[PDB]
Amino acid sequence: PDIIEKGIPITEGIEPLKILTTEAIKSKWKNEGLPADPMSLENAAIIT
Amino acid sequence: NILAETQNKVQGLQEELKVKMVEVNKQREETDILIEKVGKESALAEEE
Amino acid sequence: AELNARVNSLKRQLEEAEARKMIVEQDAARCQSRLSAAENLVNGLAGE
Amino acid sequence: AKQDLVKKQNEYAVTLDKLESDLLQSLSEADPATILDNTELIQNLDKT
Repeated sequence: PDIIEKGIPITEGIEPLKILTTEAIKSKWKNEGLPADPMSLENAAIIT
Repeated sequence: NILAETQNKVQGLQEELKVKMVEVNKQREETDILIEKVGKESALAEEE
Repeated sequence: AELNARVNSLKRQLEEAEARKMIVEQDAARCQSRLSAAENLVNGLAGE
Repeated sequence: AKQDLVKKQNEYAVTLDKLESDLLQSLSEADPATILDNTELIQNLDKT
């Protein structure tokens, strides 16, 4: 919300999942015992 | 910047090619009509 | 004999005029095929 | 279907990226007299 007010030119609808890591690399992690819950993908995007 | 240059060369080689093709068609169409007129005249002279 | 010679000369001129037409027609058909191939390349490079 | 689509979305992106580079080298290398009736350039524009 505070970024929309400041008018910093954010891409409309971005969330940390999509903006940090791609869709190909999420599908790689599905194969290495990362469950599809937001919290584990989020955590996994962070360690990277 | 490469496309724009090649496209401009092509378009010109397109336009000059089309202009020649149109001129040749018109010249063809004229020489047909004259050949047909001479063909009628020749048939009349053949009958005489 | 004069009329027969005139008829033969006219018939030759027509066969020549017909042959020249067929060459102008085939040259026109090639020049139209180039014009279309150029229009394909305009649509090609313009689209890109 | 989603996982087959994601591999195809990734696959097609690489083939288009390859075709993109094969337009830049092909146009620049070929001469303006060859470009008009060149077979490889007509094929790439159809595929792209």
